[PDB]
Formats: sequence, structure tokens, C-alpha cells
Amino acid sequence: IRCIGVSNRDFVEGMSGGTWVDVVLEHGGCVTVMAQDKPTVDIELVTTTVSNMAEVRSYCYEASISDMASDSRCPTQGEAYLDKQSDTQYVCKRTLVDRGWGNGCGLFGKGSLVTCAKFACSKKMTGKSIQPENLEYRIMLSVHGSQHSGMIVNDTGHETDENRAKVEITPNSPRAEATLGGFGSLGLDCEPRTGLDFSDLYYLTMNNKHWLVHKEWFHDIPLPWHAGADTGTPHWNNKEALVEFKDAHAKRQTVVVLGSQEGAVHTALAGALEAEMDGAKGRLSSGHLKCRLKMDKLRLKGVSYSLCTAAFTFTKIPAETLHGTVTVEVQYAGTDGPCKVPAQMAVDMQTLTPVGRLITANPVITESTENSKMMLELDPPFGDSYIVIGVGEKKITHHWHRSGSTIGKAFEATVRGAKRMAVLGDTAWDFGSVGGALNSLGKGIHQIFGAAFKSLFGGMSWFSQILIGTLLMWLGLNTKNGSISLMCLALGGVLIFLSTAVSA
Amino acid sequence: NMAEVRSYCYEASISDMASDSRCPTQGEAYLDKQSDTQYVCKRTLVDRGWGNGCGLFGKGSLVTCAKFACSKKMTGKSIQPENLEYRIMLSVHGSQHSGMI
Amino acid sequence: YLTMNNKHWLVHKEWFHDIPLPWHAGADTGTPHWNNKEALVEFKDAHAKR
Amino acid sequence: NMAEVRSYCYEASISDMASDSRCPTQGEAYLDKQSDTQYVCKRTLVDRGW
Amino acid sequence: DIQLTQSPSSLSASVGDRVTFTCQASQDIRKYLNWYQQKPGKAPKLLIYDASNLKTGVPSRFSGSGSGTDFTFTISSLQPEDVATYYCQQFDDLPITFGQGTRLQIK
Amino acid sequence: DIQLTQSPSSLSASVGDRVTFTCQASQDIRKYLNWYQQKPGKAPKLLIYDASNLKTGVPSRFSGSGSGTDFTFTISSLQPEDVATYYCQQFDDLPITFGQGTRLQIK
Amino acid sequence: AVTLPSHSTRKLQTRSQTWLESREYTKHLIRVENWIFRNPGFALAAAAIAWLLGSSTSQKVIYLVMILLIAPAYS
Amino acid sequence: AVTLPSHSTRKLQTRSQTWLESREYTKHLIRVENWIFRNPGFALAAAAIAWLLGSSTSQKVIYLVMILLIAPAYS
Amino acid sequence: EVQLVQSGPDVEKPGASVKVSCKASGYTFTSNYIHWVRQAPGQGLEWMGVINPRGGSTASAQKFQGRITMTRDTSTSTVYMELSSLRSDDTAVYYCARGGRALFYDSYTTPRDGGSWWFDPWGQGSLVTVSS
Amino acid sequence: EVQLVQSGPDVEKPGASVKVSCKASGYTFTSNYIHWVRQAPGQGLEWMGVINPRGGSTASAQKFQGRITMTRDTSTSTVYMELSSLRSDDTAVYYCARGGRALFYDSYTTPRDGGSWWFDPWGQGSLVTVSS
Ligand SMILES: *[C@@H]1O[C@H](CO)[C@@H](O)[C@H](O)[C@H]1NC(C)=O
Ligand SMILES: *[C@@H]1O[C@H](CO)[C@@H](O)[C@H](O)[C@H]1NC(C)=O
Repeated sequence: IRCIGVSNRDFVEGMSGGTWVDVVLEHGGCVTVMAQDKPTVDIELVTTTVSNMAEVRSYCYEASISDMASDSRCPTQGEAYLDKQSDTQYVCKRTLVDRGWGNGCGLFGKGSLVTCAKFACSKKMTGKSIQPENLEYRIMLSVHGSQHSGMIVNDTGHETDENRAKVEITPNSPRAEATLGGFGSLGLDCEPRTGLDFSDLYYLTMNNKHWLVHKEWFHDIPLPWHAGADTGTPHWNNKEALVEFKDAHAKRQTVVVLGSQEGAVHTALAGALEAEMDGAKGRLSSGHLKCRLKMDKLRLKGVSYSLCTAAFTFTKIPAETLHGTVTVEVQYAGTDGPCKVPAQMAVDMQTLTPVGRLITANPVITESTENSKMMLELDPPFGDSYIVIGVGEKKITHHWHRSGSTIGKAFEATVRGAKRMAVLGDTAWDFGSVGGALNSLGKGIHQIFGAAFKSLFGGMSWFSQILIGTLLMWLGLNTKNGSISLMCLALGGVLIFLSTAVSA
Repeated sequence: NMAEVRSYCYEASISDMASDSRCPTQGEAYLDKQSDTQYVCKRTLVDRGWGNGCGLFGKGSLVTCAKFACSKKMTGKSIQPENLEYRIMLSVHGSQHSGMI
Repeated sequence: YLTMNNKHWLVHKEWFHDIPLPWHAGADTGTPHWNNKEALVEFKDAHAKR
Repeated sequence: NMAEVRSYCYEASISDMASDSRCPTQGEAYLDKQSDTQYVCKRTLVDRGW
Repeated sequence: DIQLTQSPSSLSASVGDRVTFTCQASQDIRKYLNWYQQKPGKAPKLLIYDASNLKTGVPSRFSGSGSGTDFTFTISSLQPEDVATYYCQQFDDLPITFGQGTRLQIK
Repeated sequence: DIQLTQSPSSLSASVGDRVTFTCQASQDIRKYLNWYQQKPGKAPKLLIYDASNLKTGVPSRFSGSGSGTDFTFTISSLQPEDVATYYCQQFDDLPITFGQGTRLQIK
Repeated sequence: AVTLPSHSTRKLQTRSQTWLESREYTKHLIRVENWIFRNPGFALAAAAIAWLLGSSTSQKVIYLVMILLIAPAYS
Repeated sequence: AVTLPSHSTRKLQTRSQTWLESREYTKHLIRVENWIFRNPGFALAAAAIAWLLGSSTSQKVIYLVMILLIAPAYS
Repeated sequence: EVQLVQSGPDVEKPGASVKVSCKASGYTFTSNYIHWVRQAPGQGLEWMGVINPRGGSTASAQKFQGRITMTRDTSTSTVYMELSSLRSDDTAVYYCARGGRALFYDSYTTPRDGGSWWFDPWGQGSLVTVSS
Repeated sequence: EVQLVQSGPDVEKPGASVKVSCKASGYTFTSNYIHWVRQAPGQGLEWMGVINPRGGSTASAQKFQGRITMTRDTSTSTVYMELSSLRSDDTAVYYCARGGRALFYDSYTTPRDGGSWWFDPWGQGSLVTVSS
């Protein structure tokens, strides 16, 4: 529910003591958490919006030249005036021109002209800046419980909180007063100030499309500056990346507009994050967020809810997620009231032996009439298994053949750990529920390694770090005993390892 | 005289943007618009589940297609070593004053 | 010989073939069928979906 | 109930053959009956002398 | 493609009669059949979705049943505004097939 | 796309006159021009290929000349079956351009 | 006007696909490929240069890679 | 869309000034200059790499120039 | 209310192509598959094909392979059916009604159906007459 | 004798497409480029385009790219020009005539010309009238 078939979903251990777990949820890929007969609940970040942003430096990627100007002071008659060069809308490069009896001069030599042409602008690009103020997350909570198939894409049904609850999270209030009608609240507290490295990123805007930009890249662009804002036509700074005028054969000046730099800067961003912006309200995807969940206000809605012998007919044919779970949708044929429906995995007969693990805890029917559709997420054991639904005699079953070993799940978990510690860095080490000095050590070593690693190898992307990884691995194949022996397997491997899982 | 070798577009206008997906084992994605050859097409693998629509679960193909129309282009003409004329100005020092053009 | 708008250059053919932009050719007919047309667009999806 | 993956074609027939040859300058060749997917095309080189 | 035979071709009955219609598919359609009545050249009146279910707004004199491939539509009480052409519709596999039709006439 | 101006627009002369037509291209078409006369709505009569040459079957009262860009067509003796609309046609660079036309009238 | 800050220098590594990542992870390699297709003699020239440095028979290949990736890009 | 054929590969050497020669003869150097201003730690990293190759004390500087001109441009 | 409204009747020549519009009202246009269904005067109904108003995907019957193509307009919330290579057999009345479950893209059938499978918003019935 | 013969006059609607035939007689059909040339009644001649009857390649003017298509028929020795997206400006008389040195394809500019550059074959022409 909001997290079945959405893949790159992870699930974490449990409640582990304190009833207070940590998780770094993100924009794509969501987290189910499950803990010790409390309702399993999954959380997704979808749209982090930023309002109220200010405008640091702009850039003009087109030019509009006119009017030009000219000088022509004969040689050894001094330097030329051109009043327009006193005004700041005009651009000038004084050059030297060979002259003679042709060009209207008595003496021979260089004449020192400059055509000073009027710079103007059309279609600039803006570089709007954001601080952690006026920021927002809109996280969503979707407790498994009992919902239909049509109520897991259904965004509108959060107006009454059955299990769906949208929760607006701003960094001035980093706690989620998050009630879930039917049972108790959840109440997760966040750290939005340690977001996705904010106050280091700008919204770059060209024309109706916007993307995030690292600020050192942004200040290193050579185009005009437009430092504050857009009232009238501004004072354009630096004026030399654009309009280019030169001299050949001592005939006039080729004054070139130098055109339009959209594709130039679009090629120049290859590490940007596309956002979208509407009334300003710059909505943003690709964020991650370290909200730590607090349990113990959660409570299973009606653990009692008597067993309800009935007839179970499937609505839909059940399936099997790529994170090895099974999704079953039953009708219950409408006997009586809100009451529990048990399910089992059976390696034995049709009845009488449970294996595996139910994901959705306390699965239930909410309403009395004919077809209440409860969907169940289940976790079969690695071999063969049948599905048992409530009644000890009158029921319908399955077979699944899980098709993956426990060693395959361990390898998939290590590949997911590779992608975690590649994407989120040291912050990915905060999935494991609070570990005292264990995860504090495992976070401290990575935050004192990754800072120095960002200082050394921060400026290298896929193909330029493949080369250094290959070279340092070749060095570690042929060096001495000591430190440099354990250099390649720790560092060239970690370069190619941070490369090949970014995506892909 | 010139001969037109290749032309290179720049400013592309994109519309009609079609898209079609298939359940994770129901084949490759397709849409009629691919038979038009004015349109640009790529086929990515997306997720699919009950919360996506139809399928078993897993990853299914998704094509998206966009109209491609051009506004600015280079003509890119050819030069052959015939077909040209060099203009040479012969000028004799003598009875002439302050000339040069 | 190479014409952008009103500006004109002389370039090498070993340069001019190697440019990764959508080319037309010589057929001067309707839908100029731009080959490439993959350089000048870019198909970006979500994390998994649309 | 069975889904419908790739069909194939194991027996073909071709209709009218169109050619469009281009000089050794003026670049490669176009053939307006290209740019529909019903026609299958491949390009080769010919002497093209006097 | 999934032939859907509709029996009979046309009928006639008086006001207040019970009448039944049969649709037989050549293939297994589970419970994937639907039922139309269409007044000639008009916006129609709604009978049955999913071969056994009425829709809200439909009067309860119409009913449908059928389990394997044979499906029975049933009007409990014929009324003079129930003269129409009656169709049944497969849902499975695609080339979605309709029945030929069943016309009624007021006696 | 070479613009091909044809002078004059229309003429009139009596039977047995000499008349000349001028066609000027904006660019150099050196000997690549030819000349039509077209009777209205009919299959035409043939005048000149390659700006200076008659074709077999053409009567010899027609002639053409011109070297750089200016081309002169010449009828030595006007006849009553020579009333037509007179055109000149570029050969070079292939947006092949025709003249506007030159009409004649019998006096 | 040469917009020299390639943002791959400061790329963001977040779980979504980036701005041009799919067309980014091949572009430098196929640029070098087109350059060595257009200038094949510099391979023999760089071999004669790199054979004169290092005297180690495995540093020769390293100097070959160094020169043949200098020559397309920072050239 | 990355218009990789820089025409400096096939520049013409005729007696007139070229299309962008005046702004061309500084651009790669100031690109490397801005890159090493923005990433100063890779200088120490490349020194530690290049010190491990060559063992000649004059090939070290050559590997430094090679790596520190690979890293802005072919990166 | 939830309603599909079509264009008027058309008279076309054999060998030409006809275009029939289908505009939506009262519901989210990108949430319901538009099915096109023909009806000859005598012969009952016959399903022509299906478009998704999201993403413009199409499919159709085997009797119309290459003869029909369906386009969309998300702005005006309209569905266009263009039937080409018209014959005297194509003189019929054309209908368009929303399939319903229209989550992602194309026909979906092993998932749920019914509740105006497509029996609610049928515009009116565009008469298309092919003659001289 | 050497002669090109066309179809009769046609009356079409705006937005439709017209097809004009051009059949050869008296010469080898794959040896002469067929040029199509329009003529408005209140205007002179205007070259539409060119087909080679060998290999069926086309070229045309800038005022009609995308609007004109030229096909061949080597068996019946016939040339088809299909003009699409008709407007009221297209009401004209259409012509089709040869021009030799038509050995391989396309145009053949700098090699030889003249001798019915395209003068002879024209025949009766085809009036095409676009109105309602
Ligand atoms: C979505 O939820 C609303 C209640 O807010 C309900 O009326 C509607 O039927 C639901 N739709 C689906 C497809 O489940
Ligand atoms: C310039 O023109 C005048 C008269 O128009 C003429 O006499 C003189 O010779 C010309 N100058 C030269 C250098 O020929």
C-alpha cells in the first residue's frame, strides 16, 4: 500500500528497544517498517517543495547588438573619443589598424580604433537561491491493514484518515503530529536542516524548466551577471563571453552577436536535478530525508476481532513482487462485521503448519457487506509454500515456489547496501535502528573518511574515476609490503564501486 | 555553384508526446506513432504492480514518443576545386596618385 | 562552405561529418527526415515511473 | 489465456524498388519513399563516372 | 474471435411477463459478460455489468446470472418502456465481441 | 532560386516585323537558358534550346543569343501564327525559374 | 563563451536519474574514439614518444593512455 | 547533442585571423585553472598517485602534468 | 455530468478518410479508456478499437488493421478517430464510450471491469455515410 | 511518336489530395526525367518538381516540399504526381515533360541539356480546380 510494486523498497528490523527507529526515506523507493504486533507502516517523501526564494546572479545566454560605433584616429594623432564608450550599455575592445595613403592618412602605422557596440539582452537565465527556510516535504503514511486494490493508487482518500495520511513537514516544525484515524498516531521527528546539502544548491531557470545547481559551478560560468534583479534593462556585467568583434586585413571589425547559448549550458549541466516550479512554489524530486520514526503510539486496530469463519473467494490472481513478497486480495463473501482473517504459509498439508512471515500484521475485514477486499503482503520461505486463509476447513489455497535462496537474499541485501552507501554516503548508515556505539562507530568512521574523500576525489565523474580506479588497482597489484599493499582493494575498488551503482 | 551536403538542426519543437506501456511479460512496447518516422522513440523499463495498473509485478517496457520539428539549420554546402574564380588586381607604379581603391 | 543564419564559414569535411546533431542529407522533401534526432532530444524518466 | 509477444515474419514479398543515386559530391542519398517504416533500406557506393 | 451466440433472435410478450435471454460463448469467459438494452437510435438504458450485477439507477426488474459460459438474462416484469434491442458483450482476450441482438415487441 | 526578369510584359506588331525580347537573370547562367512560345491552352510551338540553338522542325525565323546574363530572342518576320505567350527558362542550380511572360497581338 | 564548468565535476549522486547521465557515460570515450579515427598517425607518434619514457614496459602503456587521452580533450 | 568536433582539430592556418583564435589560445588553460581552483585536494591526490609511478624524479612531474590535465578535460 | 459528446454525421467518398470526434465532460479525461464501436444499420454492434486518453496508446480489431488510427487532445479533452480507406461497408453509426479502469496505458482486462464497462457516456452516435 | 499524355481535369476539395497521371509513348520510358510544372491562369509557368522514371527518385521546389509526392509505374510507363494539402492557390494547369541526359538519377545539372530540355512532351495538360 503505496509501497507494493514500487521497487527499490527496503524494510528495516523492528522496534528495537526505545520504540524508536531511524530511517532515511527518499523520493523514490519507500520504506515499510514492521515491528512486533504494531501495524506495519510505509513512508514516502514524494514532493519536497520550496517556496520564497531569492535571486542571486543571473546570466544572459543570448545577445542583441546594434548601432555599433567607430573611431579612426589617424596614426600619431592620439586616442579616440566615442562618447558611447563612456556609457555602460556599450562594449569596446580598442584595436590597432595599419594605414597609409589609401585610408586618408599622411603617416604610416597603427590607428587605434574601437567600434563600441550596444549590448542588449533577450531570454536571460536566472539563478535563484534557496536557504533551508520556507521548505517543505509532504511525506505520506499508508499503513497496510486492510485496503482494496483501487485504494493504493488513490490519492484523494487521505481526506479521511483510514490508513492514508499526508503529513506536511517544514524545518521550522521538524516533528510530525501525525494521527491515523482508527488507531493511534505515529509521530516521527525529522532533521530537515541536514537535508540534501541545502544552501549549496540553486534553482537554475532558463524557460519554464528548472533544475538544481551546485553553487561553485554556478559562480564559475563566464556569461553576464545581472547581480540582483530585473527592473527595466539592467547593467550587464562582464560582457565579453558574448559579443565578439575582431579585425582581419585591417578592414572594419567583424562584430558577432555570438548567438544563443541554450545548448551550450544544457550540455554543460550533466549532473543536475530537474525540478518544476508553479506559482513560484518550486516543487522538487530527488530528495532524501532522515526522519526517525517513533513507535509506541501505534497499535493494532482490533486485535480481538473474532476469527470469522466464512467463505473466501479471491478477487484477483495473486502475484509476487521482486522483493520476494506475495500480494493476495480476498472477498470474504460478506458474513458479519469488522473481524480478523488469518493467513498462513504452509510447507505441510492444507492446514496446521505456519512458516514464512506475514508482512501485514493484524489483517482484517472492515465492513459487513458482500465483498470487502483486503490485500495481504506475505513473505514465503525460500522453498515451496501454500497460502492458507482463515477457516480451518472451507478455504482456498495456492502454491508459490519462492525461487530464491537465503544466500541470494543476502547477496541482494549486500547489493542494496552498496547502493545505499553509494548514494547517501554516511547517512545511509542510519537505516539500522538505534545501535548505541555500534552504528555510531560505523557512522563516525564513514563521516571522517567521506569528508576527506570528497576533498580528494570530489571532482571526478563516471569515466574519469573509472580511469583512476583502474590505475590505482594496477598500482596495488605491483607495490611493496605495508600500507600500499592494502591500498588498491580499499580505494580503486571503492572508486569503481562508487561508479557502477549510481544508477546501473 | 554549390552542392548541398548534410543539414544540422538545432531548435527543435516537440509535441504530441505519445507513450505506451506493457505488463511485464506482454512484450515490447509500441504505438502507431512509431510508424510515422517524424517522431523520436525510446524504450525504458519501468516498474509495474497492482499499484501501477495491471501486472504480475516487476518491470515492463515503456516507450515514449515525441514529434520532432526543426526551425534553425545549417545548409552545409560543398566546394569543389573547379567552379571558382580568383580575382587578381594588377597595379603599376607610375602615373598615379593616392589611389589604392 | 557552411551557413548558419547570415554567417558563413569554411570548415573541414572530416570535421563536418563528425558533428552529432540531427542531419538531413540532400533530399529536399517534406518531413525532412532528420536522421539522428536523438542528439537534440533527451528522454528522461522518473525514478521508476513515467 | 495467453499474452501476445513478438509475432515474426518468416516469408516476405517486396513491392516496387526505388533507388535515388547521388553524385560523388552533394553527399549521401535520400529517396523520398524512405521515412515510412514499410520500406527497408541500405546504402552502398557506386563508381559514378562519366 | 470468441464467438458469442445470443438466443433467441427476437421476442414478443405482454406487459408484466417474465422473459429470459441466453448468451453462449465458444470460450470460457468466467464472469466477464455484460448486458445492454438499446432503444433504436437513442441513448440506451442500463442493464448488467459483470453478468450478475445491477448498476445504481437501474430498476430492479432486470437480473443476470451465469457461471461457466452460458448466461441468462431475466426480466421479471415486462413494461412498455422496456422495448429495445438486447445485447450481450464479452470482456475477455480483446476483439471484444457483442451478440447479434434481441428485439422485443409490445403485444 | 535565380530571379529571371523578362522584358517587356507584352507587345504588338504587324505581320513581317522584327521583334526582340530580353531576359536578365540576377546571377550567371552563362548559356543555360531556353525559350518557349505557348499558344493559350494549347500544345506549344518550339523556339530555342541552350539560348542560341534552333531545334529541327522549328522555322528559321526565330533566333536567340546572349553570353553572360542578358539574353536576346529575335523574331525576324512576324507571322499571324506566331501570336503566343513567350517564356524564358533558367537551367542552373535547380529551383528552375521561368520568366513572367511576353504576349503578342496581331495588328 | 566556452562554458567550461562541466557540471559532472560536481554531479549529485541521488537516487533519481540525473540530467544527462544516460548520454553522459559514453561521451568522452566516443570523443576519443572519433579523434583517433580522424588522426591515426598520432597513435604511432605517441607510441614513439611513450616508448622513450619509463623503461619499464608497463609504464609505457600508462604513458600511452596518458598521451592518447590528453590529445583529444585538453588539446 | 554534445557538439564534440572542436574545429581546432582541423584549424586553417591562413594569414587572416581565424574565427575565435584570440579567445581560443587561453581557454583550455583557464579551464584547468578554474578546475584546480575548485578542486584543490586532487592536486595532493595526484601528487600521491604520480609519486608512485616512474621512480625517476623527472617522470614524476610528467605524470603530474598528465593527470592534472586529464582531470579537467577528459573527465 | 459524465458524458461523451460526438461530432455530427458525415458524408464521405469511397477511398477517402473520415474523422470523428469524442469530447468528454464531467470526469478526469485521462482516467477512462475510450472505446470506439461501430454499428451497421442491420448488423448489431462491432468493436472497432480502443485508445487511452493518457499517452495516446491505441489498439483495434483484426478487421481494421491499418485502416484506423486514434489520436487524442488532452487540452480540449477530445478523442479523434480517423478511419481511412473507406468502403461502402463503412456506412454505419460510430460510438465511443469509456472503458473505465484506465490506470496506466492500454487495454487492461484480467484486472476489474464493469460499472459502465463502457455503457454510459456514448455521446450520440455519429452517422458516417460513404457514397458518391 | 514521342509523346506524354495526361489524365483529364479534376475538381477537388481544399485539404484533399489530387493525383495526375503522365503516360509515355514513343521512347524508352526509363531514359527521360519527368518534370512537373504548374501554371496558374493569371500567372506564368512554375516548376513543381522532377521524378526519374528509372528508380522513382524525386526532387521538387521549395514552395512544395512536403506537399508533393511523385511515384512511377515502369510496367504501364506512367508517372503519378500526388499533390496533398490542396488550397485555393493550387487551382492551375499541370504539365509534365522530359529533359534528357537522364542516365542514373536525380537532376543532372552540369552535364548536357537542351533538345526538348523538356520542351516536346507536354500533350494536353491537366486542369486541377480546388473548390467546394
Ligand atoms: C478513492 O477514494 C474516494 C474517497 O475519498 C472514493 O470515493 C473513490 O471511490 C476511491 N477511488 C478508487 C479508485 O478507489
Ligand atoms: C576619382 O574620380 C575622378 C572623377 O570622378 C577621376 O578623375 C579620378 O581619376 C578618380 N581617381 C582615381 C585614383 O582614378
